[PDB]
Amino acid sequence: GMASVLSAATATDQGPVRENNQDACLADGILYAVADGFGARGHHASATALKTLSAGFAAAPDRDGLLEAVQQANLRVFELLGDEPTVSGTTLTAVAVFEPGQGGPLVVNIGDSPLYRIRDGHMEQLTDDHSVAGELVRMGEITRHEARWHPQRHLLTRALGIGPHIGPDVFGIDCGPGDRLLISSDGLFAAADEALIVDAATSPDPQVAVRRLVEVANDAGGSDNTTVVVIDLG
Ligand SMILES: [Cl-]
Ligand SMILES: [Mg+2]
Ligand SMILES: [Mg+2]
Ligand SMILES: [Mg+2]
Ligand SMILES: [Mg+2]
Ligand SMILES: [Mn+2]
Repeated sequence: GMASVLSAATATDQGPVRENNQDACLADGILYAVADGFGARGHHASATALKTLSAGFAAAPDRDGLLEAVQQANLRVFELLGDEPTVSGTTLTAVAVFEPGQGGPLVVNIGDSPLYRIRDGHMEQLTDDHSVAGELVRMGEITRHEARWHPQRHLLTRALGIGPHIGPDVFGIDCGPGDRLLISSDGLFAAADEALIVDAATSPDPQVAVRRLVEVANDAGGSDNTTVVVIDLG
């Protein structure tokens, strides 16, 4: 029989516009994550968040430990960056592909770096975006497609590292053998045709998929950093 995780891949692309790649990603064991930093020290925010997340999860690799690790990541980023004259911080979306005995696969997310499930050729977003546009989706006022073009898409309503308390979303992931999970920064959906994103995201080899995903985003203009983590489930 097959393992729960068959394989995983990551890619990140600065793009031709941004002067820094302030995204970060993690793929290690059953833990996968993307962090999209913002502000003058957004690179520091996303890298520190993932370093802290990784260490905390390793110390306690269960649901409560993951949640604790996210809390510790928040506090560490805020302790390091909170006295700056402008605000820097990061999104964080973390997936732990737990076995059923540990409650099954789990997502913890803050900000707007979505988790998607790819199943039978369809790609759908499982997480809510904590942005002005994303809150309008959560309120049932606009569609996710509409949110891509909303003029305040870029303004976050929740972020890691900006204050001492955070309330991430936490939920099980309804997935199973043959599904693919994708974690992405918001750069992926900045501009490109959705069909071509899906074409890339369904590439059978996950290492091809991640390269094609960031190429699609770059070819469309590369206005933002794009980072993707693909996980194939068995
Ligand atoms: Cl480029
Ligand atoms: Mg450049
Ligand atoms: Mg960013
Ligand atoms: Mg953004
Ligand atoms: Mg964006
Ligand atoms: Mn971004």
